[PDB]
Amino acid sequence: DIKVIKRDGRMVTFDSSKIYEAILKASETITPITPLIETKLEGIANRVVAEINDRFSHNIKIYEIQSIVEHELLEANEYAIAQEYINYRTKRDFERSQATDINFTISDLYNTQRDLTAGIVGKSVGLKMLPPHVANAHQKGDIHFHDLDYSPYTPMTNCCLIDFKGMLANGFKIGNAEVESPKSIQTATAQISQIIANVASSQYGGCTADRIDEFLAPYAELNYKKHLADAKEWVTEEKQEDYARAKTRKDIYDAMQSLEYEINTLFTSNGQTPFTSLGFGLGTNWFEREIQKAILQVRILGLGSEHRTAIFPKLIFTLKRGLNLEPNSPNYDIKQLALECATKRMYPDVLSYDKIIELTGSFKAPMGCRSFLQGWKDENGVEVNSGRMNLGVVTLNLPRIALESKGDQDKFWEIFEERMGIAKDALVYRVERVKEATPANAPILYQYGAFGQRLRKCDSVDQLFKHRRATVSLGYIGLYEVASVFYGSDWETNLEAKTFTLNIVKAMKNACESWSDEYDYHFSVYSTPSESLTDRFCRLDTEKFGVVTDITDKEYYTNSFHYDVRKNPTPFEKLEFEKDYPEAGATGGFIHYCEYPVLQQNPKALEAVWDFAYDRVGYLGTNTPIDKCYKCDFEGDFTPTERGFMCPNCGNTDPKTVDVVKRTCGYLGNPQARPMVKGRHKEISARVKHMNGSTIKYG
Amino acid sequence: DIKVIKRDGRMVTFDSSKIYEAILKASETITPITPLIETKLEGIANRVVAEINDSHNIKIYEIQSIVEHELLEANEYAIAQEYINYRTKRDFERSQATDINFTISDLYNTQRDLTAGIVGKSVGLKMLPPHVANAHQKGDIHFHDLDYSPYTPMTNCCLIDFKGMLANGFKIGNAEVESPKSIQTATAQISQIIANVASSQYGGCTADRIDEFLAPYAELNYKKHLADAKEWVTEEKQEDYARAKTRKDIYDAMQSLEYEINTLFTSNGQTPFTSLGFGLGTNWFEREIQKAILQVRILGLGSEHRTAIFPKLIFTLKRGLNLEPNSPNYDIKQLALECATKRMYPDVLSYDKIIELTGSFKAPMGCRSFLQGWKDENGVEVNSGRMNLGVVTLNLPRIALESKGDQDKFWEIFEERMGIAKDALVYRVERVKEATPANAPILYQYGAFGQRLRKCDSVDQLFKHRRATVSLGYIGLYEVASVFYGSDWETNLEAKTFTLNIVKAMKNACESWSDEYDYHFSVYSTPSESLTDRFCRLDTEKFGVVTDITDKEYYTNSFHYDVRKNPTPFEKLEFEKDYPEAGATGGFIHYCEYPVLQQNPKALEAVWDFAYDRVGYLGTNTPIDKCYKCDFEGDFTPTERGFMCPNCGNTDPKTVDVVKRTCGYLGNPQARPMVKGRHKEISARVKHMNGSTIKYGGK
Ligand SMILES: Nc1ncnc2c1ncn2[C@@H]1O[C@H](COP(=O)(O)OP(=O)(O)OP(=O)(O)O)[C@@H](O)[C@H]1O
Ligand SMILES: Nc1ncnc2c1ncn2[C@@H]1O[C@H](COP(=O)(O)OP(=O)(O)OP(=O)(O)O)[C@@H](O)[C@H]1O
Ligand SMILES: Nc1ncnc2c1ncn2[C@@H]1O[C@H](COP(=O)(O)OP(=O)(O)OP(=O)(O)O)[C@@H](O)[C@H]1O
Ligand SMILES: Nc1ncnc2c1ncn2[C@@H]1O[C@H](COP(=O)(O)OP(=O)(O)OP(=O)(O)O)[C@@H](O)[C@H]1O
Ligand SMILES: Cc1cn([C@H]2C[C@H](O)[C@@H](COP(=O)(O)OP(=O)(O)OP(=O)(O)O)O2)c(=O)[nH]c1=O
Ligand SMILES: Cc1cn([C@H]2C[C@H](O)[C@@H](COP(=O)(O)OP(=O)(O)OP(=O)(O)O)O2)c(=O)[nH]c1=O
Ligand SMILES: [Mg+2]
Ligand SMILES: [Mg+2]
Ligand SMILES: [Mg+2]
Ligand SMILES: [Mg+2]
Ligand SMILES: [Zn+2]
Repeated sequence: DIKVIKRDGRMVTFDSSKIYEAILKASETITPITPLIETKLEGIANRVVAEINDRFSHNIKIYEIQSIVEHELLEANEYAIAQEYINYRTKRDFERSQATDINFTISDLYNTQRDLTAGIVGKSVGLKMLPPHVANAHQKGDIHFHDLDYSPYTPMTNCCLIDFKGMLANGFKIGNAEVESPKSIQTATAQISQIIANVASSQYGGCTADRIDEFLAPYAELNYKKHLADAKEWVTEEKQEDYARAKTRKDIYDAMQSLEYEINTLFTSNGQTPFTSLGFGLGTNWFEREIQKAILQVRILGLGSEHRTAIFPKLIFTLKRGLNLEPNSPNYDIKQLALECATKRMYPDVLSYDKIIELTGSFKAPMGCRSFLQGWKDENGVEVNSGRMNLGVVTLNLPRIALESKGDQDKFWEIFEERMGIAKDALVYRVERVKEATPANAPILYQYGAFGQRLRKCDSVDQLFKHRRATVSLGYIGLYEVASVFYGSDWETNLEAKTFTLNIVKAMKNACESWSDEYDYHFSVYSTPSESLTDRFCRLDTEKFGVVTDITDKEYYTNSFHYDVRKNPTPFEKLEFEKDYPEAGATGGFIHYCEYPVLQQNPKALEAVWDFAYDRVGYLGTNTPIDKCYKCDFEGDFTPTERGFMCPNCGNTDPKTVDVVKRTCGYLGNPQARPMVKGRHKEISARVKHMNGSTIKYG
Repeated sequence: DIKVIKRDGRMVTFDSSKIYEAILKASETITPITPLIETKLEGIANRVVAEINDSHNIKIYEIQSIVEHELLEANEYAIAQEYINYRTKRDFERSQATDINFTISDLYNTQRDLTAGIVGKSVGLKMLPPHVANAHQKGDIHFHDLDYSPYTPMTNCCLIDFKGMLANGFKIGNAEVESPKSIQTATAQISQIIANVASSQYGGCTADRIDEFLAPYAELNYKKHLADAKEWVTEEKQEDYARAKTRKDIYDAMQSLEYEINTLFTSNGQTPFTSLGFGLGTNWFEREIQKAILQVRILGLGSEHRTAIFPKLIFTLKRGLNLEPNSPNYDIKQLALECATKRMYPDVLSYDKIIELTGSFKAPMGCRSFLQGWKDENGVEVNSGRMNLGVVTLNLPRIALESKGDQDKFWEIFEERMGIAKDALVYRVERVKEATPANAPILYQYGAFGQRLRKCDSVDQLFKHRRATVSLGYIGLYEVASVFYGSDWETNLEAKTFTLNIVKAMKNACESWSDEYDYHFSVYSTPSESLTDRFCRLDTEKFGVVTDITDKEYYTNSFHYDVRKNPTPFEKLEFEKDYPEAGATGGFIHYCEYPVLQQNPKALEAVWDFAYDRVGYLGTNTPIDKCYKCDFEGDFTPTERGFMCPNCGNTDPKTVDVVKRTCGYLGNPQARPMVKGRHKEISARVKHMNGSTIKYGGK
């Protein structure tokens, strides 16, 4: 009946076990278990709760709780405990409040240090600006806020899928100069790259060009018409048209080449390359087919004189039955080319047109690392898919919720509901803070139709995202460790644990549905990728809960809901087992990786896996061993070590001569020039092949 | 011969006047000036110096203690305690510079650029040697761009060896790319190269003789077109066709470059300063490239044909090539003249005058920073591939005010400040030498500075033997001349001898320093980035209003003629030709304002020809403003903080186009309004040839 107000302000519940555990840790800090002490501590714990429910009756602040516990335990003739209690209190408070911009950092790039310092000062200011309880929980790692380096210090926006059709149809303004529709395809891709540059400068997330072929076809047609007019002017009467064709094809290639190099040599205010993506696969006429062929060709040819594989843009390849799925369909050549590209380089992904439409709500290329949106017919009734955004994400700790329960389901749900309360508060604060961005502040995104509509300076920014137009995502991770700590390491054979995971995901989805219906903004459960947050998550978890079996001894946390990477099942059963996790209602973001051996000579196996996977689950990623050592000339996979990689034959590790690329985030990266955290390193080292076969290509 | 160590590190000579002045000033704040009181203070100061002379190397804290004790013995409390409190107030303000600075329309990327700048400035001020730090903060000198340096070992500007990169290939981001095969790829490579260079140096960037090194790639493109037309067109017009096609291609390539400069936004968020130099076209391809660049500049940017504020265009005039009407390049100069009267750019550079002034001809880097003739160990002259290392500006007008109309003490204090500046230069170059090539591999170990280095080797080997340069700046020759020899000193000859003596002493000091430290130090005329604002504000606060010195709330830039009176351009040039030839060689430019020169560029041609033999660098300031609401061309009336059309009055940047030359690069005030230290000087700029400044009214 009584309720407790907290240092933060959350009307948390009241219990008697937590105080006991607190005194036990306090006593163990210096004194050993000492069964006498261990047993006597129950006595003064019960004395403390007796004091609180006899003296106070309704609303207790933390202040009096602290005073009562110290006053009562002092008389236990146990000064070696009270002093340590106050010691821990003061040391924490000092360490928590010693998080100001006075932080000292007294072989890397130059702009990266400046942006690192800017991010540090932004983090300090933001943590000083956040609401109390959410900030406290983030500091203890109960929930992981996202991108403190940019938000909420500034009204940033996470990731938006640009509407290039509106740009290239109506024109826009960049820097000092406005632009009119392009008159060719080379200029078209050039200004597409420029828009990518400016948008990525004015945000902190992804940049996805959806259905590039469909909106790039008319400009290729314009180029072909111009070339045909020139041919009529000069070329002979017998073979004009062919000329155009051939020349047009070359132009297409040229244009795409520019793109493949323009956004590869592009660094924002952050020294890190912005995360981008391209999508294609809905081509009917000749021009779209040629543009897809050109994109795949420039990808497979590689970059540089050393034929090094490319990292960006992210490439997807939508697959639609009756268009590019079967040998009879008039696109099998495009699928063959894309499949060869897949077996040679770790790209592209696939989009199951029919099943993604059925499950997600419509057909929308993965905006950013993995966040899919939701269908949204507009005011006029026409569905709009280009111009949406994502106001933010934030990870909510599942495994700590599980492991704090200590083998009880009933406690799990109440801690879950409380966390969700904190997550709701954080979500509301983030969207409200974003809602305070003047359009004139960043005209590239608002004032000139980046999000699909053009708004005057005097207008506000709510009109762009209201009525479930924008999305805010809430995130989860660890499903496997939750199920393992609750039902044992090997739980996939049984069904009760799987129903447990399905039920908890369903509860999350229902909570997001209620929130979305209440606040009018769309809220979706979203499988947050582990770029480097998994290392901080694991480190805080092992600092708080020690070392436990199979949950933390791996120094990393299994991303989202994927199978345990230590296990090696066939891909078929992997998709069969995972097909229901996002189907149940977790469609916010998903990515299924099936591990291969080197199939450059046998990409037919990859083809079979992709086909079978059409009806099971939409997204699909491929991990083929494609690294290479330039000095000794070797291709295949590299044996991981302790804090890097090395080629099994020699051992050269200098990135100047060895190209290794691993699917570290949802987007792959180079673990040689940008040494990531220890956790991702260990997790990559643990990944186990998922299809038996040869790996080494040429020693 | 008594030595006193100053507060920080200076061993300045001792005097008794400053002691009186200090006591008099300490009396002024409360006690009003009266002959009795000032005579009392003089007696006290005489007592103080008597006590001082009552072993010869005294500290400063001792002097402060002495003055406190004697002022107390003078049986007056107000002045002494006020002096002490002024000392505490200043010291608290001297220490108030800490990251804690709270900065709690301003586009997203900026705010963090500004915060990083303030943090770097605070760290650098706390880092650099003490005495020059005090000199800088007190306004004695100005250290340039304290935000970027010496927090990071940056560099000012350079002539990137575009020839070396485009010949032997280079690595950018993740791709090691070899030489191009077409002019479009060549200019795309140039744009990417400069974009990635600008993220590794604070100051400007430039490329010289662009056509001269771009000719072979134009030839390659023409060869490819001819080969492809060998079988695809009739035998008679084949060659002709190629020509036409190649011409258009060249235009296209250059077009791309222009826009690819406008869309550059580094971590600073302000477009990097960038200059292009050409004019040595001999064969057909270089002529075509020059024509293309001039055409793409006159045609403007965007559908609104708004002028390009960037990049800088420098056109070199050579006798016997593009000067006489019979010369083989007069049409190129006609296009250049039309471009110069329709838009601000380009500027000029006489071959003979420049090669005589600074050894060997080379386009300036940055705003106006020039170089000196250099030869390497192999006796081969090279200009592209050498770099600057930043400037620090002196303050002549402060010295003039401190002289109190006395010539003899002026040179003593000037020598003192000169030594301070030497210490500053030495520290800056030493700090730069502490960098490592791996910091910015593009800028150092991939040809951007000429020689290609290795990781294991340092960078000093790229700077010794007077290859790099460390320029030292000056400002306000007119200010000191006006303070000394009256306001109207132009007709007088003695004052001219005096100011040229200042420049000569500066040159001699620079020459001695260069001979000693093995790095080419040079005199320099500082571009008014922000120096006018800060210098004028500090001088007005300290020395108060002075007629024709600070009442204009602006400081005359370098040696330039007075901006408040209008002589004929020919006589301006004949008066100004003495300054750079006398030794002011490190950087210069001669502004020459004209009315609307449309429908008659003959006056512009005449002044250019007249300025060939006299000076090296000259710029034109014809009014080019335009307003779109009422369709007006001409000039805009300055106002308290901006500009507007004299007919209607609209002033927003979205519909007006006002451009006025500041610090070399044009810049548009409506986009980014400069501080009110320059805006009061551009308003004070007076047309320098009679004629209408309007071109067309609207309604
Ligand atoms: N559920 C609970 N209700 C009330 N008091 C509790 C509960 N759990 C622990 N306590 C008591 O709260 C005391 C305060 O812990 P602490 O000093 O961290 O304060 P706090 O308000 O919890 O601050 P924080 O949120 O930063 O942890 C503990 O020493 C313990 O005795
Ligand atoms: N060595 C120790 N380790 C853990 N806790 C200790 C130790 N020594 C004393 N303590 C006390 O036990 C408390 C346990 O931490 P905490 O504040 O998180 O607990 P709680 O308040 O019950 O948790 P919550 O804040 O989530 O309600 C410390 O805040 C401190 O008061
Ligand atoms: N030329 C001089 N030589 C010696 N003492 C001087 C001279 N000029 C002024 N002083 C005395 O030095 C005293 C100390 O001045 P102040 O408190 O500014 O210290 P400082 O060493 O000059 O520091 P800073 O260099 O930062 O101004 C003055 O009050 C004045 O009496
Ligand atoms: N109102 C006032 N204005 C100026 N100086 C004052 C005032 N009141 C007291 N003073 C004293 O007079 C000093 C004059 O400035 P400062 O100390 O820089 O003189 P200085 O030592 O002669 O110059 P420098 O440090 O450049 O050699 C102040 O630092 C302070 O000690
Ligand atoms: C090269 C380039 C062009 N543009 C813009 C400028 C124009 O508004 C626009 C259309 O450019 P283009 O398609 O080049 O059109 P154009 O009018 O020059 O005609 P042509 O077909 O003869 O070339 O693209 C950019 O915005 N950025 C760039 O980098
Ligand atoms: C388009 C582009 C190319 N490049 C580089 C890649 C290559 O190393 C180099 C030459 O490009 P290209 O001359 O286009 O090379 P290519 O092999 O495609 O030949 P062709 O044009 O005859 O089909 O330019 C950049 O560095 N940046 C760019 O934006
Ligand atoms: Mg607590
Ligand atoms: Mg090519
Ligand atoms: Mg002083
Ligand atoms: Mg064009
Ligand atoms: Zn090897």
